[PDB]
Amino acid sequence: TITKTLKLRIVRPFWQEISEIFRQLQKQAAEIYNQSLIELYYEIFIKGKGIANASSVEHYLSDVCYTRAAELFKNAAIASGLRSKIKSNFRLKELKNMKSGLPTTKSDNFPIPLVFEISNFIIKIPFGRWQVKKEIDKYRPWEKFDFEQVQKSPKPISLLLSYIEVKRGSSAWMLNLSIDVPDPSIIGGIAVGVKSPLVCAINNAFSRYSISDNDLFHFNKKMFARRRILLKKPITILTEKSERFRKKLIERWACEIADFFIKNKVGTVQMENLESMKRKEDSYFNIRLRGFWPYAEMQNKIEFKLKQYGIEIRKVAPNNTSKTCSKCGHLNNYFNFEYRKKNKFPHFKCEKCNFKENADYNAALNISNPKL
Amino acid sequence: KNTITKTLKLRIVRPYNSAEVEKIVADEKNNREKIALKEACSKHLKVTTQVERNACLFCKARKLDDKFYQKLRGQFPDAVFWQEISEIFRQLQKQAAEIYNQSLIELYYEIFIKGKGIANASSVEHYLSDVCYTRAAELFKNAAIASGLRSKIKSNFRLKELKNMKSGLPTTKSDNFPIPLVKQKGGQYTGFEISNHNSDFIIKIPFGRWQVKKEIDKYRPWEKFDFEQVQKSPKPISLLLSTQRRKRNKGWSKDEGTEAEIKKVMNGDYQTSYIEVKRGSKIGEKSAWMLNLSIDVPKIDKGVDPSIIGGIAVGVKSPLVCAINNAFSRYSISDNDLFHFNKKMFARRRILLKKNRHKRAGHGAKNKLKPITILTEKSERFRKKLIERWACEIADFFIKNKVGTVQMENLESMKRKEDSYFNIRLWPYAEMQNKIEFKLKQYGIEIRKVAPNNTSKTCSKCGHLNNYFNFEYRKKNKFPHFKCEKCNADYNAALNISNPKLK
RNA sequence: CCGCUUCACCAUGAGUGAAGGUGGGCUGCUUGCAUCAGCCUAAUGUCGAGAAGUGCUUUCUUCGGAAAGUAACCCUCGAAACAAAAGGAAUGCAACGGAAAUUAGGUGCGCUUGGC
DNA sequence: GCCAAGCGCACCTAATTTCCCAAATTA
DNA sequence: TAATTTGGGAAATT
Ligand SMILES: [Zn+2]
Ligand SMILES: [Zn+2]
Ligand SMILES: [Zn+2]
Repeated sequence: TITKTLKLRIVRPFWQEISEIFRQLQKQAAEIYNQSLIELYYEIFIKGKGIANASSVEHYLSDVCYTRAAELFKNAAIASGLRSKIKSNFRLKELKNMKSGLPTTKSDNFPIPLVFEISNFIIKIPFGRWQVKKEIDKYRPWEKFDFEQVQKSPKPISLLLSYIEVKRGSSAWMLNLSIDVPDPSIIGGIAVGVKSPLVCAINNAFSRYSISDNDLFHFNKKMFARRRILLKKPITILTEKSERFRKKLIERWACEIADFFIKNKVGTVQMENLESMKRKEDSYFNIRLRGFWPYAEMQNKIEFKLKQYGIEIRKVAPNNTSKTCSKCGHLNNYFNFEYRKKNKFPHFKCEKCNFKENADYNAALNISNPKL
Repeated sequence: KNTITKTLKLRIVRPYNSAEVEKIVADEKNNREKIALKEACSKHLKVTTQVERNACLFCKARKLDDKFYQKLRGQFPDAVFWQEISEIFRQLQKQAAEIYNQSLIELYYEIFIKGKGIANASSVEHYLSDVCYTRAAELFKNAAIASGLRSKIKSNFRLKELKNMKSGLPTTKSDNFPIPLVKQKGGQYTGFEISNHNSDFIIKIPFGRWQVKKEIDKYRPWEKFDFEQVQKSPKPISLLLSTQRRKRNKGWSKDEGTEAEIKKVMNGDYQTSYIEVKRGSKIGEKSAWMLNLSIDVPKIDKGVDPSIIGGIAVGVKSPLVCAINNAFSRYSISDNDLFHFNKKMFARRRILLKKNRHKRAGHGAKNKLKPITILTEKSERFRKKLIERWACEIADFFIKNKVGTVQMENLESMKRKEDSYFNIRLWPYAEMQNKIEFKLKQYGIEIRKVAPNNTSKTCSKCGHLNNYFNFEYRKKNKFPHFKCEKCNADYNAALNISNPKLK
């Protein structure tokens, strides 16, 4: 069961009294925490024969740490959240490695623990009645206020914000709280691109995934180079190795496509048939890889992985993919591959509904249309 | 004082031995060169067609084989060879990091927890020696490693920052942590015994006998050896350090620079009192062991006047520009080598391997990033040497014109200028600024990192403070020449950093 | 083939002709850039061994947690590259202060809310 | 896919800081 | 003569 953490700014609650109280509880708790990890490490390792169990870490944390941070703060919530915060961070086996030392925080980025009442928003938290101390320590000049019990003098404080924590923002005071929290209709579309090998998209949604050819292009470069140099039989062996790389690459694109669909729940996905993305004339594969590629294996790996995640693959027809508009459907007859080559492969533009973006995602959304 | 500290980073060839064992090594090498004697290298033409040494046989003759080294491990059974030394240094690098961590913790505990925080900057000398030295001396039984660790801790333990909790107790998480080593120098003391037998750079590190552990741990096998105390029963380790490629460097026949510093440390003129040994790069299974000597060299003191005050400012056309209060002589750091570097750091941009998460996956994060990690190591060596070359240039300039104070734009002013060559067309300003500072130091020049006061706009001659030559205006014309309302851009910006008025 | 260089020429270029070329890396003994000799290169790859940790499954409770197991993990350690460890190994130009740590911000990925 | 906001985890990059001692005592 | 050990004593952020 997961923990959703909402963190919203205590802009108002008076004020400066609250800011000063927070600074002080931050510092005071950071002392207990750093000094408790240190006092504890010192007792197991640097004194106690270099051995102790979770038994002793328990005896110490329950006795020394909780009794200190409770006899000071007089607030069960702070002392208990803090007791947990040390227990968490004193990992006895991580330390028996001498793999590293101790997580010792600076008294700023250290969150105040706390453990409620809320209206629409005003948070409301049980806190002790603080009276200022009449004798201020010369050497500890940041601690001004001494707190009282939350049963004997409960002065519960409210905060108008725009397991509970309080902490600085990276001047203003964020308040976190964690809470405990535990589709065959939605249709998706995969279309072979011209700048991205395969771009997949969802109909009536805005979400997409585009497959980068960086890995593919870099490999292709190096392979051509070895060829050029070899042409002044190893070239046969380069062929077999090259095939092994392409085969594993297609598997990795199939995993990435399947993951992008399973994320958005997309339970039916459709993509143009073998002939329709073998002879597309504007496809990445034909205009970069000189129409030499294993299309069959690509579609077969994609469909096998996509059916191994419960998603159903439907094999549609193109119906003027590049040219037709996703959002309305007026063919921009000007948008010939020919038009696109003379330029530097620009975005789409439907002059009828006025919707300009990436012709590959356009094509993707043209596929994903159910009436195909 | 009148001096400046530097390292000399030096590669360990092989552990050196007795005069006996090294005599027999040498004489077998000449024995094989005499045995062997169509083509040759120059040394073996003077003893035909010239070939590169790699291809020569009267060089290739000498390299000794395990047959001899076994005949030697037989003859002289106490002599020291690479295996035992590499095992020892691997142990000492682990034990050192373990000590550095448990010592910072014991120190934190004895100052704040036990003490109750009643500590100033001099009781810290006390606590360091008591806690941290004593711990290291129980382990290593070798004052030099113990005293070396005292210092390597003292460097990272900040008492006022640690009391006001403006940071956390430092902890090292490193495979390759230096072994530090302190022998005292100056007065009746000399530092580490440097020798030069037949012009080779030998350093002798004080060490105690080592006997391999009977019952070795299963979980940490590296802890193999059990050091005697050096005062009790000593076995020193002498290292031969490589000075061959430097003996060819053309700087080896010069009065200033790294080659002359090495010649001085070998001659005995400079003494070393800190060495710091750590591994370089894996060669087979087995590594390159670097030894980083630390010397203090005097100031060069070629005539400079504090009367003449100079300026450095980050310029739009050229990445640094240099000026003098009232001379009219300038310098501009050309942007040619930086451009070659920018083309390269585009190639080394594995954004897919960084982000995909299907790639290089299921062996942990050290291997997920190996490709990227290896390119940043090679790239941050490019930038370093480039920055050094500029600082070299800048220094030469000021020295020519005889400047003694150089004011340079404060780190914030540059890092967030928003019209720097580094911002417009691209960076470490700590490193860039430090490397310039440190070069100038060496000759006598004094840097004072100064405040801007509307630098880019202010008239360098009459004093008018403009708002017309603002970034977007100049950007709009596209970085045009500079003129004033009351009477080059980069030159002006530098020459208003060269204003003694600023603070 | 080029999201390689240069010679150009056309309309910033994943344009067209001509010539060339790892267009990626490893060793050459401190480093960088360029050569050079030899090499690896499916390397933005492929995989091995492991259990410290995030998680997970099973139990146990004195309900904080504890003990087992798995092995998904930006989980842990590791894996290509000169010649025949011990100066066998270059040419040109340029440089050479290193180490440790802290702090900050950011990159990268997952989720809880919302939109384009 | 990006943006905004924050959390959790690990890595990367930049900036800063500090050390690289000296004296006295004991084998 | 070289290696080893010792050195001293509070005070913040908006
Ligand atoms: Zn339309
Ligand atoms: Zn020769
Ligand atoms: Zn003027």
